[PDB]
Amino acid sequence: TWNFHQYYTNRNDGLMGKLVLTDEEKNNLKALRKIIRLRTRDVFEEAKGIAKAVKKSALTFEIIQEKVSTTQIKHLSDSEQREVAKLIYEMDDDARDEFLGLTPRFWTQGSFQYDTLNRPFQPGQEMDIDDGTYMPMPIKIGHSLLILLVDASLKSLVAENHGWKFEAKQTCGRIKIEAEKTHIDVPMYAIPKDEFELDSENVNLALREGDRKWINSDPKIVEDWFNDSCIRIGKHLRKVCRFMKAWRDAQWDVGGPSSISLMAATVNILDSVAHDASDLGETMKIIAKHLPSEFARGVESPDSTDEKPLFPPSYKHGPREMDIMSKLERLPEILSSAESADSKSEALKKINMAFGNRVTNSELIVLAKA
Ligand SMILES: Nc1nc2c(ncn2[C@@H]2O[C@H](COP(=O)(O)CP(=O)(O)OP(=O)(O)O)[C@@H](O)[C@H]2O)c(=O)[nH]1
Ligand SMILES: [Mg+2]
Ligand SMILES: [Mg+2]
Repeated sequence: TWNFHQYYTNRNDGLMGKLVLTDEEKNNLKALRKIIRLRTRDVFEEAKGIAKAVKKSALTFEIIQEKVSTTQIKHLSDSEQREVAKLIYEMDDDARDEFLGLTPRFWTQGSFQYDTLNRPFQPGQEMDIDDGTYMPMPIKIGHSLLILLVDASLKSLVAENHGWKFEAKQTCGRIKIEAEKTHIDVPMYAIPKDEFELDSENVNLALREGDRKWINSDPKIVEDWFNDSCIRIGKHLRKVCRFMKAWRDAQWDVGGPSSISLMAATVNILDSVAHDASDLGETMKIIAKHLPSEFARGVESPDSTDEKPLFPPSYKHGPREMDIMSKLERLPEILSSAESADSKSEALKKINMAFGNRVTNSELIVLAKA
């Protein structure tokens, strides 16, 4: 019988050592994020610079379009630029006044915010940094204008860098850097101006496509929920969540259960089942043992304003969810097979069936005390 605690927790050779980013990479992501923010604010200042000229005197739509064609907004399509000119020109004094006082704000969400960002494993997998852009508006400024300006910022940054690519997503604009295994998501929110924690009921997420242009979604709910869960459960929650995410990354090159569903399920389990934090191999064994049941009945979002769960119950499972249940069902067998191995190296080889050949030091495993 073996102990796998150091295998998990060692900050040099252990799984944690392989998953956590170095201060360098962390700073490279903060640098990329700062770049995106600076560009967004500059593009907004240029558009506001145009609109102030519109307010200061009647400017034909051609002139307004000539001014747009000289700003960073020139990195949009000709039709898109024309659209920006239209929306700026068709603004009534009121909306224009609310636009001239709009300075965008920024707040990061996701793994980079609550410290669960793993180093990617398989090719195609990249570091995900989600930096949300917030728009202090009353209650309103054009949804199309805002989306177009943030798109103009991102594309203006892509036009300055070899290897960068722009991708349009439903909830966000994205800048992809394949060569550096990195991508930055920029979701956009509308928030009450005067108020600007903050009343969730008014934090609206912008949608790119569909009949619905906005939907009430506050990321501070998930961030606070997970932080609270971390305080309540302990320091090991973040670790085992990192381990579960690494397992997901090792079993699927692309796809698998969402990180947030693994997080919610892991939290539920560590909230309802007794475990020992001084031994994360035992804890991981218990978690693996209880996860299939948690996913089978469905995983409800820690956000009650979500109509749909993070993972649906079994009677709705299709090929995808049945595949996820197959691997979730396969994990405990792997941890048990590794637990009862004949040698250190055999146990390593067996547990690396679950986390991949990332930990190579078999000396991190030890014989369990009596
Ligand atoms: N209320 C909800 N918010 C969500 C949901 N899915 C994602 N999000 C929000 O998007 C944020 C980031 O989403 P991601 O897909 O990148 C999950 P996360 O970054 O934590 O994991 P990794 O990026 O894979 O390391 C997350 O913190 C949430 O605030 C959801 O189903 N419900
Ligand atoms: Mg993220
Ligand atoms: Mg993302």
